[PDB]
Amino acid sequence: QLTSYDCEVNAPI
Amino acid sequence: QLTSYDCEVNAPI
Amino acid sequence: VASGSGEPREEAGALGPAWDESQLRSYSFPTRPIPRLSQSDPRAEELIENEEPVVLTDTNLVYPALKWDLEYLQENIGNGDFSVYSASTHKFLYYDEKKMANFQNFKPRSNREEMKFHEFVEKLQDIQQRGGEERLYLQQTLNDTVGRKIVMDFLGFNWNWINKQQGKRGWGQLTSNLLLIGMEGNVTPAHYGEQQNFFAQIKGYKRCILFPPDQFECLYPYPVHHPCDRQSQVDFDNPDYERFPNFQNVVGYETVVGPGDVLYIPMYWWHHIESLLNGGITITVNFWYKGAPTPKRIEYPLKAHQKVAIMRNIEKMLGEALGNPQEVGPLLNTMIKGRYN
Amino acid sequence: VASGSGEPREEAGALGPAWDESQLRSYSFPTRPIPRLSQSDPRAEELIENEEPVVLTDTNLVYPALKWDLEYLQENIGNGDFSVYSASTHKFLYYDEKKMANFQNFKPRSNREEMKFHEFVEKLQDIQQRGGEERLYLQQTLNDTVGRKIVMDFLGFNWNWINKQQGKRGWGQLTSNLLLIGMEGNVTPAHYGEQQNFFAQIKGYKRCILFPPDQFECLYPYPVHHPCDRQSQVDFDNPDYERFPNFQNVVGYETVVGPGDVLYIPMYWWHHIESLLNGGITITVNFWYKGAPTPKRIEYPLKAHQKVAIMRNIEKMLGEALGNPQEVGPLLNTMIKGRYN
Ligand SMILES: O=C(O)CCC(=O)C(=O)O
Ligand SMILES: O=C(O)CCC(=O)C(=O)O
Ligand SMILES: [Zn+2]
Ligand SMILES: [Zn+2]
Repeated sequence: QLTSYDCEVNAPI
Repeated sequence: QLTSYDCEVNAPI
Repeated sequence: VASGSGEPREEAGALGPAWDESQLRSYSFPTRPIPRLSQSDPRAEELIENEEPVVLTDTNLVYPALKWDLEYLQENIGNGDFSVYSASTHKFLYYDEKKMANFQNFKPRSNREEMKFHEFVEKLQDIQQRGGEERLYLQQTLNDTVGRKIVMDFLGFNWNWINKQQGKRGWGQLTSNLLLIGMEGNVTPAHYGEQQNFFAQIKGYKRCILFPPDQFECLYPYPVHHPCDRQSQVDFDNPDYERFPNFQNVVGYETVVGPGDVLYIPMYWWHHIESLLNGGITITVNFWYKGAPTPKRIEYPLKAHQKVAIMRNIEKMLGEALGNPQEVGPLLNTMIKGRYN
Repeated sequence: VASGSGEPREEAGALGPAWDESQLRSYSFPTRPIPRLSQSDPRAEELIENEEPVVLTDTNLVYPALKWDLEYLQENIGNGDFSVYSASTHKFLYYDEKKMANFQNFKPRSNREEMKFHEFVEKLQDIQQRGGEERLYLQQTLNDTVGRKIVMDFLGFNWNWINKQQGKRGWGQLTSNLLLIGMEGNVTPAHYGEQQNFFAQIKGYKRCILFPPDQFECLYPYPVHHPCDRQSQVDFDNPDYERFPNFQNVVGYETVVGPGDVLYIPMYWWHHIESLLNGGITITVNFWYKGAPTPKRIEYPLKAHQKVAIMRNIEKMLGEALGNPQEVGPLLNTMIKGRYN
């Protein structure tokens, strides 16, 4: 699962 | 478990 | 061929050109235009599917908000707090405050300040009058504290269209809607996101410059643990070619969006956004969706964005293993010096 | 202070010095002597515990094999096959044949050839007589096909001592015993292993040069997926300081072991082993044990060998993710260029 990703953007989570 | 290790040496397994 | 945003569009009713080239900042790289199409155009559907940018001109996505403006909003947006960034420069580089502890040597050029909408409008008026030069940029997520009229407008958005998009692309769920209101000249430095984004322009014009995920090598994002993770380290206004040689090979896709246009910014795609010079304030609302689930088994060759996902994970893993993010670089260098370089 | 192997020991019965400095090859780096102690010495127990090299002079570990020699062995070792490496150089760089497929551009300077012990002795005799220059190095694991006399000797080894060591250090189990018989001048290039090793000298003398795991940056091991994984890329006889600058900072621990001595080579420690020039054939038998189990939770700071374990794992993981080992380097470089270097 090295291709797994998060969902961060230019805004507070 | 990134500090985990194998047991390879200068000889066939 | 590298015409950039292309010939300035003509506003209906012979009201002159929407904008003129002199309102765009000058950069050292070339750019090709992003396609401007109709939501009914098969090509537009094809671009979104292949995760490529496209500007949709008639989605009516935020039709009800097209009437929004400072006065209207200050009267119906509510009494909740709004995050307002202040800077003495046109560049509003984004930073993660939660990571500021691991990098005490980082000094933000912009400061965040919570306040009421009316306070933002006041401070905004206070600036224009005294002829000051400090810039402001409001960036607040639309929450439950908005007035009933704003909620009404929100309900009027074209959910039938966007919900079908979400479904067709297999995307996750809508995580949020960011409200952006900035001053003319304001610039958001190049960066990329881990979510799919429909960028809905409402007031004013914005020049958007995107770079495919495969340009990772030319854009030099900051280290993952640094506060500016996902942001480019290159100062577009004064490119340091000694530290960032490959920025000389960068090629972008650009466009100018105005009221009614919706720009699809695919996940992982870098994007630089600037409010046209002397174009007045700008208003935008985005729609951030979680990407589709990572495949069961990967197929080769691997896509550019997948390699980016891997590098990010390696950095995160190393930071946790070493128990300290500042040790990530020395270990990485030790790994490659004289071995892979 | 950097006396290397130190003053050549005197053989009992005034039989002259065991060896003389002229029998040692010349290298560009300094070295300090490894401690030579008694198995009953508290300091020796302390060194093994702290995973530091020590030469034990009176363990009687392979007492029964001290009488071994080509004639005796050729008469009791059996009819099984023995791996015999042949090279036109004194350096016998080890390589993993299973990884040779991922690196078709690798051309081994030594070739392996199976044969019967008597065949090895014959070919060995055939060389000395004709005055040839090709070198041979037998390296075979002690299996169940050895004669009854050899098995008898094996049983006579000091298992009471080594078994207590295994227990005291919490090591895993004995994985194997390598029989090494080489010609004078033979050299095994610097490398490290993932197992604990008691190196028992039987015939002739060997100069052993070790480097602590924290010298990883000065020794430039080959990429993990390369056939020479764990081996140093630096040619000790002609150091390329342009590619391997830090090899100028390397500092080793050396010693000369002879019949009866046992050298503890801690796991992860680099070691270069050479049979003394004009010292005749050499015979050695090692005892490879699995290291103790990796701790439940790691304590900081992290030990040098743990960081090496991490780098190796990152390389292995990347090779599997990218689905191709040759892509490991480009991805690693992309990760650090302009970001961590
Ligand atoms: O419009 C801007 O200035 C920033 C927008 C942005 O980065 C986004 O919606 O992802
Ligand atoms: O003695 C040699 O030449 C090689 C030995 C070795 O590398 C080992 O026992 O680990
Ligand atoms: Zn963004
Ligand atoms: Zn070894």
